[PDB]
Amino acid sequence: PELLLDSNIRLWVVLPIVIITFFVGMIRHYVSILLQSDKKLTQEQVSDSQVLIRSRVLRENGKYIPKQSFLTRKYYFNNPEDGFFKKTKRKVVPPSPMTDPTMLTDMMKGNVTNVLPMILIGGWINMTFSGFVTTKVPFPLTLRFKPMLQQGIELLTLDASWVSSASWYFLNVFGLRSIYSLILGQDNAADQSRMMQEQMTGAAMAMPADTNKAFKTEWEALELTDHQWALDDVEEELMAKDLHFEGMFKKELQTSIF
Amino acid sequence: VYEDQVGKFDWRQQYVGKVKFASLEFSPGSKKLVVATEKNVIAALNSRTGEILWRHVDKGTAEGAVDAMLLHGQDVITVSNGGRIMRSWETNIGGLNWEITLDSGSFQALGLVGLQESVRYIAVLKKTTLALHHLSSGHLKWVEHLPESDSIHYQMVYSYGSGVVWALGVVPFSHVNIVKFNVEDGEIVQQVRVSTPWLQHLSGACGVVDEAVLVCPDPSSRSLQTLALETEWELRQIPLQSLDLEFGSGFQPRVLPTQPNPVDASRAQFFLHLSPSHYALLQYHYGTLSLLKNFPQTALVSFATTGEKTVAAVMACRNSFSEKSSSKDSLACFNQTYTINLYLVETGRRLLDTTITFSLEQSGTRPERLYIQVFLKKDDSVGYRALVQTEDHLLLFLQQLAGKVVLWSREESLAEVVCLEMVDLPLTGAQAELEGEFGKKADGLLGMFLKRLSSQLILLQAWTSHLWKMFYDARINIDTLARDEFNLQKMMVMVTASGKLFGIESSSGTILWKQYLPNVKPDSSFKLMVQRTTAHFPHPPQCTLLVKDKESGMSSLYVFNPIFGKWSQVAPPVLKRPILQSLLLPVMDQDYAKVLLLIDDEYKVTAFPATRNVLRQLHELAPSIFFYLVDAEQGRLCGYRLRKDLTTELSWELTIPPEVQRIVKVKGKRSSEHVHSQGRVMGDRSVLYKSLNPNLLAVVTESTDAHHERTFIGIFLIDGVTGRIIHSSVQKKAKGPVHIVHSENWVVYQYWNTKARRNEFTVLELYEGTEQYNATAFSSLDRPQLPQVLQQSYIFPSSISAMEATITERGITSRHLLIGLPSGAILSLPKALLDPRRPEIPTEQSREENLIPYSPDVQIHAERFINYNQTVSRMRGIYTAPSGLESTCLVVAYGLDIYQTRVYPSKQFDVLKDDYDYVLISSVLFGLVFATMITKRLAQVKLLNRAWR
Ligand SMILES: *[C@@H]1O[C@H](CO)[C@@H](O[C@@H]2O[C@H](CO)[C@@H](O[C@@H]3O[C@H](CO)[C@@H](O)[C@H](O)[C@@H]3O)[C@H](O)[C@H]2NC(C)=O)[C@H](O)[C@H]1NC(C)=O
Ligand SMILES: *[C@@H]1O[C@H](CO)[C@@H](O[C@@H]2O[C@H](CO)[C@@H](O[C@@H]3O[C@H](CO)[C@@H](O)[C@H](O)[C@@H]3O)[C@H](O)[C@H]2NC(C)=O)[C@H](O)[C@H]1NC(C)=O
Repeated sequence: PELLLDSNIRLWVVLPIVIITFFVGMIRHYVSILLQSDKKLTQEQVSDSQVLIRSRVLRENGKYIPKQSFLTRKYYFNNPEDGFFKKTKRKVVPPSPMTDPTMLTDMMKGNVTNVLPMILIGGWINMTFSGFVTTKVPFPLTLRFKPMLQQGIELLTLDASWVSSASWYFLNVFGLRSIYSLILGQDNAADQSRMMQEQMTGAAMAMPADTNKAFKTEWEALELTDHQWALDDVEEELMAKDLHFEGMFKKELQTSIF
Repeated sequence: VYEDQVGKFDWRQQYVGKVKFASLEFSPGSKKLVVATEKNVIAALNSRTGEILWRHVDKGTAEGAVDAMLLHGQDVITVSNGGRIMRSWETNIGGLNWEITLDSGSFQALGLVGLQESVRYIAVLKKTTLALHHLSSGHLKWVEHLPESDSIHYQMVYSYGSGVVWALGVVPFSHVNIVKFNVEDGEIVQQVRVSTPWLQHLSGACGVVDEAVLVCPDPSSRSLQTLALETEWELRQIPLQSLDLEFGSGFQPRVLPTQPNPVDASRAQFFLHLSPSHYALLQYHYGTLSLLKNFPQTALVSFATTGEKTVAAVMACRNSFSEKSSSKDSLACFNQTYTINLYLVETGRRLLDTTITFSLEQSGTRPERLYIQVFLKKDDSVGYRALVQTEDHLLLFLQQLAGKVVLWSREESLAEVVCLEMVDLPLTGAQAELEGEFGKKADGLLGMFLKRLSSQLILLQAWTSHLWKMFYDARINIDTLARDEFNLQKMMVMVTASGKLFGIESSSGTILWKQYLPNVKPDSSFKLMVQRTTAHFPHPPQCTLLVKDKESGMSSLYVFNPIFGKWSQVAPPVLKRPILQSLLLPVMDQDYAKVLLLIDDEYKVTAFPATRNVLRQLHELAPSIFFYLVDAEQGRLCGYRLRKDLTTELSWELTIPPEVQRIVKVKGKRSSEHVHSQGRVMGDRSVLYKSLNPNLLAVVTESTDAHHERTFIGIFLIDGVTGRIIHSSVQKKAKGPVHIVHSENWVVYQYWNTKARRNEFTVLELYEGTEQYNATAFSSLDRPQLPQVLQQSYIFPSSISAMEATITERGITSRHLLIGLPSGAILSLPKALLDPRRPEIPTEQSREENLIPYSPDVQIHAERFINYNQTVSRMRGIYTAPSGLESTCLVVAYGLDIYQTRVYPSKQFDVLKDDYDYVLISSVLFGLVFATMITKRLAQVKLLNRAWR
């Protein structure tokens, strides 16, 4: 411990920067909520979505269903003579994704270029305070980080532990990343780093990019799935005991009628 | 930035030397007061205020001394050196009226000679040559020789308004010759020969009175000789019966004549010195003598004239007076009080209005010299100003009648500074209270908890008192001398060669305390050191001062306090021969103090703080302390060491031939120096270890023979531990003043080349290899290796009077070198520029890492000028003190004046930036909250509207 600092630089740099980043994050979250706009949904697309949900629910929950009705559903969906998915065809948009290009694009897109706006804020903050020493980090650091860490102090003998305001605010950004969700909730959009990146639950889950292709894919998926009546096994309950109905029947006396 | 902060935390105090020839003329007398001091500087003070109007400094090694100083109505004439160059100055403005060169003689006396109306010529009489020059312009036409000059001493030249120049020649024991010449052209009229076996001296003694009357006293037969140069034939011995005949046994009698230069005639009144202190005014008419006002004590007397009336000021030791052997004391309340009274010269009247009474503070000082400036005012009032001179070095002015007798006092003993130090302040009341409250020896958990609760309650009470003070508001520095967060105000002690201790502050610059020593003769060795600091409570701060003489060989040690001034009641005695050397042991003992030991000429160690544990620790150290002594005339470099208890033994010896080389200066390593980085980064990534030696001395030797080409100058690097020279560097064409400064591991010494008129700068650096040694314990018994030595050469177009390095507590900032110039401006340059690792050809990795191509051309930039306006006429030395923050060093330059500032090594990295607008920051801080509260309701209403619609 050395480099005795003033008590006026801690009350005019640390607290201001902390409040600045806190309120910047909160303002960003509130503005993100405000700017959110609804997307128009057409009735045909809605019906397509509901049919997709129906077929997916049939795929998921198909064990607890009569075999005759299950085959009737599957025929109605398939129906080689007419076919609902076969005849009903909407407009088709020419595509562009390709196998190798999209396989690579999965990584090329990513979220690589989402740090620059925070770098702009850090640059402005460092521009305001040219020669300053905010705090020291207990973690030992290597001298090859000193140019990025100090960036404005002409000292070669000094250690890299003493950080500037730029890295101070940079670490302040991710320090409250998990703290923002504490006051807001699980779905938090106050991340200062990802400013332009849209983070939301997502309006209109269903995205039928190619209605016909999705129709055919579900048509073959419903042909692949088998039928196994999970109701046919009723003998397990046959030889058992009934004591839970004695269970809250004891605790159903205690409540009277209002 | 410097323009904005003109005088925020800096100050300069201008001083001048001891007053030697000061005049108090100028009948108009607005504020003018001329003073020519004994350090080849002529200054001009102000009677009203006291500041310096115009001052001039020529020389000060051995030449240019002022010998005589005459004063006309508006023009002042003075002679410098010893009779070679004479220049005349003015008083309305500052500058040179005219200059004149003299011949090769010995200046004895000068005077003014008026032809018939006023002074037209000045007469200068040398040992054999006699000359006369003009006063308005400069022209030498009158120059001639005397009849006998070999066995003839000419002094006390008297001139008359008639137009005849007289000259008096008295040999030590034989005869006396009075000669006279005309004023129009050089023509010897006649010569008077008088035999006087008891006339021995004539330089300061016999005077001229009445109208060409030579009067001389004689204590042998206790008589008076009166002779006439103008007329009569021989002298006329006069016995001393009418007055009290009391001549001192071992004392030569002195006369105090007076003759106004403007008036052609003279007066017939003069004072006679008798014994230590016995003056008496007497008048000689033709043959009868009238004595009156038989002054009993009359410690000092002075003459004055304003018009046709003459005044004599008498200084007496009166206030209940009790006279001692030679000093005078007053036993009422203040002691050492003197009075000044005015007396008439024609008659013996005493003015009832003129009565000056003043007393001094320090004991021992006595008045030495005094001038008088009378002036007529109103119709029946006489006003005069007296300037009494203090015994050692001090000036003081008195007023006729006012609230305070002392008007202005200037400290003239602060010019020559030998040794100087800075000490801190004791403590702060709240800080001391906290320190005492934390102090726990042995307590339980309950005790610590109770103490913490009490401290919290005290803090709450203090906070309540503070808040009350704020609510109310909304509706002597010596006593306090408190510290602050960053200790920048420190108490500096200055020691004069005269023997006066001065304590001045660093912030304001006012004289806090000033003490006087019993007796100090010229060229005395002084050494100040601080043993006990002020951070502790249990015992007061302790500061020791060693002083030794050259002639007799007396050594004395004083123990005083640098905070208050009063000395402590502890002082060891000194016997045997004078103290040779002293060393400060870092180990502490007794209470919180350091132990000091001294070496006698009998080769014995004397310990100052005699204490059983002190001696136990010293004995336990035993073979760990070494002592090296250096001689110039002897040229013998010695090494002794302690064995067991207290005894010397010779360990390492060096001898140097005095005829070939000569010892000049020896510098070492500072005790308070800490190095942060112990290695250096190299080209790729490799580390390079340095060679730090805490015990290493540097010797600078020069050549006794001085020639245009043959010049020997070198530097020796010797370890004080074991006799072993590391590196010995030698030049071949350098001479003159050489300055050497020593630092962490780099030596900087400057010289001057005769073959080419230039100053070359050599930088020496010591470097180790790529592998480190033990690196846990450093000792000079081991380490059998030779460090690499790097030398480089540069050009500096200056003289470099002084040189110093900025030293910091931890040593993390840059290392700036402060260099003084003859002009007075102090320039600070980085050490990085003068680096030995300067490649000749620009190298890839060299330019890539951090390097500027080598070029021997160092220019003096005006931007890097610490002294913007305030300048130092003579830069004797500069002292740099480390502050407490990180990057702040207090620089004090001493010499003819005093000046203090703060030097910034690398701008600032510890204090808040000055240009920091809080309005913008506060506006942004409030606007963020305002916008958040604005957008909250917008989001709520948006959600509600979306849900409902
Ligand atoms: C570097 O220098 C240090 C200091 O000189 C060396 O450490 C010191 O080594 C000596 C000799 O081994 C140790 O003395 C020991 O004393 C005990 C009794 O106290 C004795 O029984 C041992 O036989 C030995 O003589 C000394 O304690 C030790 N000091 C410390 C602080 O450890 C070190 O060895 C040097 N390293 C190299 C590579 O030269
Ligand atoms: C070197 O010192 C001289 C003084 O001997 C400086 O000249 C004086 O400088 C001061 C300020 O440093 C001037 O004072 C100013 O007065 C005006 C009103 O007249 C006021 O409005 C300003 O705020 C300031 O106080 C002063 O006038 C000036 N005198 C003259 C005759 O110029 C000189 O500027 C110094 N050299 C520098 C700074 O380079």
